Amino acid sequence: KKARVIVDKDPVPTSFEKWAQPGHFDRTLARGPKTTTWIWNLHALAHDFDTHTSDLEDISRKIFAAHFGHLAVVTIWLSGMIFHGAKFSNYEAWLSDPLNVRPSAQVVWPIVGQDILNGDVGGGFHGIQITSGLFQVWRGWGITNSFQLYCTAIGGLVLAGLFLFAGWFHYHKRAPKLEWFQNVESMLNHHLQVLLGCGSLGWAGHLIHVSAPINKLMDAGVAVKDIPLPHEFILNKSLLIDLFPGFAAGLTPFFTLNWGQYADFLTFKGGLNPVTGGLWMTDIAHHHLAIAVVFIIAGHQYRTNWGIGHSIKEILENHKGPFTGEGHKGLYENLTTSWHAQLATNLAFLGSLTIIIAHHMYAMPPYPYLATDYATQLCIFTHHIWIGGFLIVGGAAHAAIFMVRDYDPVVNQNNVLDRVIRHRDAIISHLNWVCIFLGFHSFGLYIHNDTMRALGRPQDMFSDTAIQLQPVFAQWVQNLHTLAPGGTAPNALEPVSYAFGGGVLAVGGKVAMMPIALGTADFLIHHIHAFTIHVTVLILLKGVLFARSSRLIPDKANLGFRFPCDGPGRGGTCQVSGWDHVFLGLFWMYNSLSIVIFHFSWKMQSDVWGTVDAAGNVSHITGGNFAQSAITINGWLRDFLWAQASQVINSYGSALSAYGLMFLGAHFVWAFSLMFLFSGRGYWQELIESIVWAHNKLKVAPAIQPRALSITQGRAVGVAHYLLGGIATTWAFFHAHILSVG
Amino acid sequence: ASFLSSIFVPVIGWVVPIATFSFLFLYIERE
Amino acid sequence: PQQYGWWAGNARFINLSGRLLGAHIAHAGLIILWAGAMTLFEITKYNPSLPIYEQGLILLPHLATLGFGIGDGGQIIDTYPYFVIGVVHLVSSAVLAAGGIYHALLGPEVLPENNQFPGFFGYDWEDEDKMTTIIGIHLLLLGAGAWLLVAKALFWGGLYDSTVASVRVITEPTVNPARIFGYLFGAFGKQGMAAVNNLEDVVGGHIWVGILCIGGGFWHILTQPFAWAKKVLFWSGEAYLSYSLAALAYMGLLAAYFVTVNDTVYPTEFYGPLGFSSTSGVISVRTWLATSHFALAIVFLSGHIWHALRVRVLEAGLNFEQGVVNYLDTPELGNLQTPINTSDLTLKFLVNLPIYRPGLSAFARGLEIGMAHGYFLLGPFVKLGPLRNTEFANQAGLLATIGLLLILSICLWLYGSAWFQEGKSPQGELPENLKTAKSWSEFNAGWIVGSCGGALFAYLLVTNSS
Amino acid sequence: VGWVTFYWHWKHLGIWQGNVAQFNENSTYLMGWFRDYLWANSAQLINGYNPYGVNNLSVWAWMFLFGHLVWATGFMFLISWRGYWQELIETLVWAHERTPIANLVRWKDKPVALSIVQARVVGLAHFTVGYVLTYAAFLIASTAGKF
Ligand code: CLA
Ligand code: CLA
Ligand code: CLA
Ligand SMILES: CC1=C(/C=C/C(C)=C/C=C/C(C)=C/C=C/C=C(C)/C=C/C=C(C)/C=C/C2=C(C)CCCC2(C)C)C(C)(C)CCC1
Ligand SMILES: CC1=C(/C=C/C(C)=C/C=C/C(C)=C/C=C/C=C(C)/C=C/C=C(C)/C=C/C2=C(C)CCCC2(C)C)C(C)(C)CCC1
Ligand SMILES: CC1=C(C/C=C(\C)CCC[C@H](C)CCC[C@H](C)CCCC(C)C)C(=O)c2ccccc2C1=O
Ligand code: SF4
Repeated sequence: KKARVIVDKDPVPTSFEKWAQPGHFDRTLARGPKTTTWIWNLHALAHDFDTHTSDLEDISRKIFAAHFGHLAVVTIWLSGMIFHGAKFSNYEAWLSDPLNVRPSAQVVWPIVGQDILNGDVGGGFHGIQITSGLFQVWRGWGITNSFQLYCTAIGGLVLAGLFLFAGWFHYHKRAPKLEWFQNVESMLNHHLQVLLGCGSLGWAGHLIHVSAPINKLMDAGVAVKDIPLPHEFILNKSLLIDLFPGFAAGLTPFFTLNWGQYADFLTFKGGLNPVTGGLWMTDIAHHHLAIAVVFIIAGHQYRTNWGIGHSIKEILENHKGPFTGEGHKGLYENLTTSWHAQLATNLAFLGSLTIIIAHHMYAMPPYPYLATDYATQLCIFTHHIWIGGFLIVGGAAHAAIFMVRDYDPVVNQNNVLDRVIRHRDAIISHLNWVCIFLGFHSFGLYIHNDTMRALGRPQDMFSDTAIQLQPVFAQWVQNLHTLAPGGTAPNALEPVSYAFGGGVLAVGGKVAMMPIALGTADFLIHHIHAFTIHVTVLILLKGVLFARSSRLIPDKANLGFRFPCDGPGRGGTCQVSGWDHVFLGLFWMYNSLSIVIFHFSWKMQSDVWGTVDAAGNVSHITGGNFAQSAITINGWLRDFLWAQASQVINSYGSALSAYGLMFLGAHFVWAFSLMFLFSGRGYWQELIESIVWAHNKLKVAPAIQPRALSITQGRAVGVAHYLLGGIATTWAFFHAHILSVG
Repeated sequence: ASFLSSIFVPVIGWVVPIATFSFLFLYIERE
Repeated sequence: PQQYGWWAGNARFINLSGRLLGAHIAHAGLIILWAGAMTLFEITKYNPSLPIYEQGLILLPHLATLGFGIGDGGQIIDTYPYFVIGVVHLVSSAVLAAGGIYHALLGPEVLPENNQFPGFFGYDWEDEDKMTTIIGIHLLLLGAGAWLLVAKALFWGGLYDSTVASVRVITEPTVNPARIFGYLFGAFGKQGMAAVNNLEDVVGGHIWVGILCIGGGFWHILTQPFAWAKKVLFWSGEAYLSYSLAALAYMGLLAAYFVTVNDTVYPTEFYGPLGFSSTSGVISVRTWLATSHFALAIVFLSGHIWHALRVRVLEAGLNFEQGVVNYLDTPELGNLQTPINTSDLTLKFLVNLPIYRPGLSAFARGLEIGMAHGYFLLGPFVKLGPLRNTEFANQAGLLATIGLLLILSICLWLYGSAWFQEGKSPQGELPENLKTAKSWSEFNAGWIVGSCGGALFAYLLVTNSS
Repeated sequence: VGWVTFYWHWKHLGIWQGNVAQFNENSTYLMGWFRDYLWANSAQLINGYNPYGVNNLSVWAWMFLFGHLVWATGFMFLISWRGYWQELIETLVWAHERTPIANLVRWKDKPVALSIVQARVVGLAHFTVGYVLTYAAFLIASTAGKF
């Protein structure tokens, strides 16, 4: 049927009544607290909308309104970052001197001696040095003064206001019906063509008209005050012609397919701008133009109201083959009747995308004066890897929640989903094996090496100077990408990244990017990554495939998604639920990504980053110790953790002291987590009994009876403090180190 | 006498474990 | 026929002989057109100043190596031989084009089978004799073609030689079998058949190939296929196509390796420097030929697999609707039927392993298993041990191997001792003759003797690599 | 006993080096312990072996890492509980039975995940063994290194 706007008017009357009725949304919670378990359950169930109401339409409306809420808080945050840039930063000083001045946009108040944290960051400014790369973003945007940031910040607060109103309006006042929400073809069309396509075209516009000219003048060493305001490039064409002659041709070459007339401001240079060590704005312009066209074309695929276009259901139903029975039949119903099926997908692939972004942004630094800002480089890579890893585990969680709650046998009979359930023992047994194989033939090589080195047998080690394990395939791919410009990418001048090959590119004294040579230490660490990813997948996939049932618990779907166990019987059934697989996958996600960011940190500091002599000799931050040290655990303990922790532990009485405190604080929160993970509810409830006795004895026993946390909450609190403590430790470590050496 | 190390350490390392694990395996599986 | 859609439209005349014939002559014509027309295309833009390898001319190098209008130092002096060759193909294309369109739709849909001379050309996919005779008939013309190259190399001028950079006439061809077939056994170099470094071995090779093809030519036309061939191969029309695709894929990779490493049969003055080389930004002819025919070999291997797997599915009596994944006739059993665990190849192979093979005594099973495992277990101990880079590398490795095999012999004795406890037979998929305590002792005795022997044999071969 | 032995050792290290000041001024904040005791006195221990060669503390350097490994292994048994493992072992039992040559051999005792109590025993053992060997290595290497 036809995609159309159809809403109910005034579905939910706006009133503070329910604000004064905590747990109104759940029938069980509505009765009120009897024990302290109620207080936890309130927060635990708050956003679990499927348990509020059965009605999919009411759930869809709650989700749509909540999203306007989350867009509002993210816009408040982004507006705040830009406002702090406008008011409490050395952005204007940093523009004048990017190489010397250190980016800072957080000033601490003088109280209890914490003003020490306002260090000398350059540009006659005292504040906390920021590692979020906002200054490099704003320079890329072509922002050259505090007033432009103020305008952008205020604009953001108005957009955050609009997003709040939208969320209130689209819930309380004009709530779309389920019909509206289930127009997946129209949504994909509008999100591909407008959100991504027109967003990318719009941005190409800004790049071509504002960013490229302003950045070109700044790279030509023109003073920030002397550079014309971005509107002067539109109003005064002559200024723009002088930088990019192609604008002389006007818009006729676009309409007459004489596109070579724009070859000066729409380039395919490759490599990096040698002044800034970032990607060329003219390459970025052409990228966003090319992206925009491909998206606007792509988003005319799905049939809406005019017959032309694909129906996704028919595409899915037609993709079946002799191994997969009914193939992708019934998956359209899964993805259009379950929000959890969509959230699973979108978290899995947005998480995977965020990790791709992490890799692509370090190797091809897109912003001016990012590549040489080693603190920003390390921090944005690590940040986006972490966000990626959490989102992926979220994908798996909501995949398991779908399997328990929203999976229908009738819809999903002899389809790809049904058939994976029927060989899940074959999937998990094989994945179990490949995990053990990778574990032995990746980690076991480190243990072999540690032992050989310890026994004074370096000739018997797995190393470049001993038994070599050269990553020949990755080495071969690096070569192909290095030979690409002029060859298999004829109209490229440089490679996409200097990481693949070409020359050392240097900005100031420092290496922006150079070839990242792969050897035995790179082969070993890559097979550690493969191992730690395959084990995380084993846990999460086992979680999703065995969420509904197993050979142990046939009726696991009836027990639900999040239950602690089915009792000490059958030998003991602790942590069989899909929730408990997510819990265990988080530790393995944490273990996996920890080694990824450690790999990145050490490899970049030893083999890429460093100073460049006038002659052209590169002196690396840790002097290429990775090749010989990163092949033993002792080498990681000594030359990475021990060596590079010197800055964080020696930070007291300086501007980095905060990272020293965060480092210990995080070690504490991590250790605190072991209380929750190693212990059980039974002990704590019995201890609370005695404490409750003493409160009873003095007539201070609370009406809301104290209870030990639930078995599940114990685990949830455990893994929360473990991840917080562990990640925060590395965060403090990375900052204190890279803000000293980088 | 130092040569005894070349006899005893391999015996305690291999012969004794094999003999002990072989017997204990045959004992725990005896019906 | 009618079940196939337009996309798979050429599959409609698998069982129709006339259309299938008409298609083959038509595609022959297309290859001839290209060969002829692109020869003229390359002649039209030959600059005699610049080298051939960095112009992007592919066929003129192939005509150049045969020694068609070249002086001294591999210099193209006359281009009339390239023109006469170009036009000969280009006209032959038009004759084969005519033959193609006739047999396509104007001719009969099925070639008739009868005792008359037109009846001979008619064939059926089931009658194995007629295809075997066709194999031999076209083999005589492969032999003929190889002898025509020899005649060109010996009598009609000769072939270009990169040693002296001149078109020398060949007089003394290498008719030594030990030398020519040595290339197949990797005797004269690591590169094998692509390690030829003189025209004397090239002409000698094409003599041997010539007589083998003609010899096989007479064999196949005068002999029907024996009972062992009747069982091991598939006999549908698509089975023959899948075999031919496997050959084409092998030949494509062979030539792709040849052009990459070999410089004698592909002179550097015509094709360019060895490996993958680009002069002044321009990619060399060698790189184009090497990388294209490598990619086409990977594609034609994908073609073999596709057409071979389709034959194997159809001959098993399975359709592509119900698929290739079934249940064990008792659905509530654990395993599923898959082409990995239930395929006739898998079952025949597993059944015929010494552990399961009928008519082997308990000892003979152990002995064969021992010999196999004992043999391969030497490698790791010899080549990666602590004494690997000493004179005692092989001896150390052998003592290690014997060591491991003795612990594995104890493991067997323990396993047997645990299970064989007065009557109660061991669980697991055993053969009927390993379900007694004495049979298991014989099996362990077999393993020991076999494994020690297998190790000793590998050691004798490793230490006598000379 | 960690707090007791750390205290005993760091106070004595100061007394033995004739540098009681170090303990006296730095022991009042936990960064002092972290830096001046753990970090500072790990220096020689972790160089027991390195790319440049080995010394007599190589065995303590290796035992130090062994302790760290055995401790960490204990966390597995203490954090991940039985139901996860019993469901995993069920698939391994399936795979063995269905593997064509391996299914020749059969277990006498049915493979099962360790009991709830056994896991706490095994977990606590790995944790303890890890704790003792890690500190024994550090205590001996750091003192014997200086003296
Ligand atoms: C250092 C700490 C540690 C170690 C060593 C392990 C080890 C393992 N975990 Mg565990 N895990 C841990 C912490 C650890 N975990 C923690 C803290 C948690 C709580 C979140 C978990 C939760 C968990 C889950 C949820 C899962 C695992 C799984 C695994 C196994 C993965 C397969 C593999 O790599 O086998 C290879 C073995 C190793 C890498 C261990 C070291 C091997 C040495 C170097 C070789 C042997 C030397 C020698 C022969 C020793 C014997 C000789 C001697 C007797 C004389 C592996 C046995 C997974 C699994 O079982 O799938 C297969 C799985 O799904 N773990
Ligand atoms: C506890 C005592 C112990 C002792 C005494 C040994 C002794 C040895 N081991 Mg070590 N090893 C041990 C425990 C022990 N192992 C444990 C627990 C592990 C697991 C962590 C290992 C893991 C290990 C590896 C991975 C390797 C060794 C190797 C060696 C040999 C190295 C010497 C050499 O270079 O000459 C060369 C010596 C030989 C080539 C072998 C000599 C003859 C053998 C020992 C027996 C011959 C048959 C015997 C008469 C009867 C059957 C065997 C048995 C039932 C006695 C040496 C024999 C290396 C080796 O050479 O393996 C074979 C080797 O690669 N060991
Ligand atoms: C876990 C991975 C791992 C690997 C790959 C190695 C590898 C090695 N070790 Mg080290 N080692 C390790 C962990 C590892 N180690 C650990 C955890 C320790 C304890 C700290 C040691 C302690 C140690 C010592 C003390 C010594 C070694 C030595 C060695 C070398 C010789 C060992 C040997 O001869 O075994 C022989 C191996 C086999 C017989 C098994 C081979 C497995 C085959 C190839 C699998 C084939 C499967 C096949 C492909 C699939 C089916 C085929 C199909 C056709 C059916 C070798 C390079 C020795 C050396 O001298 O160093 C150079 C040595 O003295 N290791
Ligand atoms: C940063 C920020 C901000 C801002 C932003 C902005 C300012 C934006 C804008 C945007 C824009 C400003 C965009 C636009 C765009 C546009 C477009 C997208 C267009 C398109 C067009 C087209 C598509 C065309 C078509 C056509 C026609 C019409 C005719 C002819 C043909 C053609 C086809 C050419 C704020 C404040 C919010 C806050 C936060 C941050
Ligand atoms: C690829 C493939 C395959 C294959 C592979 C393999 C398996 C390999 C290996 C191989 C091997 C594994 C081989 C072996 C061999 C062995 C031998 C060759 C032996 C020998 C022995 C001997 C001869 C001995 C002798 C003796 C004795 C017994 C006793 C006394 C002394 C003496 C010395 C006399 C299969 C079929 C699976 C499947 C399909 C695919
Ligand atoms: C320590 C621990 C407890 C005990 C912890 C409990 C009961 C949490 C209680 C802590 C909160 C912070 C109490 C908050 C009480 C009041 C709300 C505070 C009011 C005063 C403020 C306004 C300042 C468990 O219940 C438990 C359960 C299952 C597995 C492991 C464990 C576990 O390790
Ligand atoms: S120990 Fe806890 S999780 Fe395990 S069975 Fe008992 S109550 Fe359930």
